[PDB]
Amino acid sequence: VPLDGGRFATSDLNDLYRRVINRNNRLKRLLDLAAPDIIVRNEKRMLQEA
Amino acid sequence: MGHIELASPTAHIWFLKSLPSRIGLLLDMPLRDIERVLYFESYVVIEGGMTNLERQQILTEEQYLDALEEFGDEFDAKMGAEAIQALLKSMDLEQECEQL
Amino acid sequence: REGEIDIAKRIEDGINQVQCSVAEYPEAITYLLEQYDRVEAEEARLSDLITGFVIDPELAREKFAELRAQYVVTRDTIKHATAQEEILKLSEVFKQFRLVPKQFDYLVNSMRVMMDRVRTQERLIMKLCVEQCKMPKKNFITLFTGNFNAAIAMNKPWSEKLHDVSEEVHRALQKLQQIEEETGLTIEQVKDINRRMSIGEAKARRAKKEMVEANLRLVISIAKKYTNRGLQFLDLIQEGNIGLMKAVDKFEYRRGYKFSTYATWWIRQAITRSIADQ
RNA sequence: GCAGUCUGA
DNA sequence: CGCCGCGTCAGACTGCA
DNA sequence: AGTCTGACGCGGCG
Repeated sequence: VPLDGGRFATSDLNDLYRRVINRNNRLKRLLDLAAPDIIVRNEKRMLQEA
Repeated sequence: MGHIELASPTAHIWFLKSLPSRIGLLLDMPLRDIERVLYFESYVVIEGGMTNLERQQILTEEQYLDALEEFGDEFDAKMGAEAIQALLKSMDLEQECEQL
Repeated sequence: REGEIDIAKRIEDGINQVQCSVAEYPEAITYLLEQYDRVEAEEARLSDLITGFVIDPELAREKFAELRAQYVVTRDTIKHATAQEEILKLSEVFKQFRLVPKQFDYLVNSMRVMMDRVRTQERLIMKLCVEQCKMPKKNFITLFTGNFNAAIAMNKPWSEKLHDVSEEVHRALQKLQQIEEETGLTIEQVKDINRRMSIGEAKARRAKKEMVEANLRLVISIAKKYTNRGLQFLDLIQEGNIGLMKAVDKFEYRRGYKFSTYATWWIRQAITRSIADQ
């Protein structure tokens, strides 16, 4: 819901979902760039944690 | 509703961490090692093949590289939720229950 | 940068190892003898087929005639160190080919899929045995390093249980024999050479994983300066790292440069373009 | 929408 | 040793994405 | 991830 001050009142899910959608998207980068394993490991673990 | 196509598989935390762990109880593999697998702190061989590696055996980081030198590609091990998904999809339900 | 040289020499050792291991396949000779003739018929080009040797197409003609003459003497060495001296001679001329990346990639994934060809059988037979036999598997290792074409009567009660699957086992022997004859080589030798190339690539990747932590300094320092372009530090480090990875496989380490001094030429390429994308 | 505090029965 | 719970209702006021 | 953090509870239970 948009608030009076302009800063929207947000449920936490819209952040948590956002927190997922970044990292998954980020992972979608590395599967295309053929990144090394030591990087995509950290990225997959961050995705799982999110 | 919507859906996000996860770029990689991902373990559901409700079946992994709610005690008793359903994932662990189904795989007969203790929870403390499954956490190490699907958080990329260890490996697990999805198949040993012609190699002295049990299908539930966990390996640490350098042991995977070491077991490479000893057996090459005879066995196959992964880490993360892909490995647990493989171990799950690989098992035979009715055969396992008739054996147990 | 002496650690860089220690790493790079083991890298080149691994790539020499995978080169001489893939060189043992005789059908690769037929493949390249088709390839060079596609080039000579103006339907292919050598600059996409071979980068150099260990450029002129006449020396390539000489080398490919040598490889053809070596393939015929590979044919007549049916006799088993008699084949071993010839296959070492074939590796001698094969290791003199600085093949184009994509062609060598085709070769190595061809070896991978032909290894998988026997892999499927070696797996499925095991999943047929391990369900019902409770078998002397520790000795199935020996039984399969040998090759059920002779082993039926294993003189135990489970020697009856193998009769439940024996038909599918013999079907698996038929498929194993057809794949064994298709390659013109013993399956065990293929297992060994594929193990060898796997170990070469594993050692190279090992040294790569030491190198990436060895060279975090340059990417950290460049990303720390590039923070202010409208991005976080934590993804500019990714751009610099993947740029470093692109710099790895194309670094002529004998040039005397520090490898870091090379990666920036692509790190700037990797970050300033990524800021364009995000 | 939530948190914190105070208060009432 | 980690995890699960620890009364109901109401009013007021701040502060905050 | 550095905090110039907290913890500053208990009781039962698997």
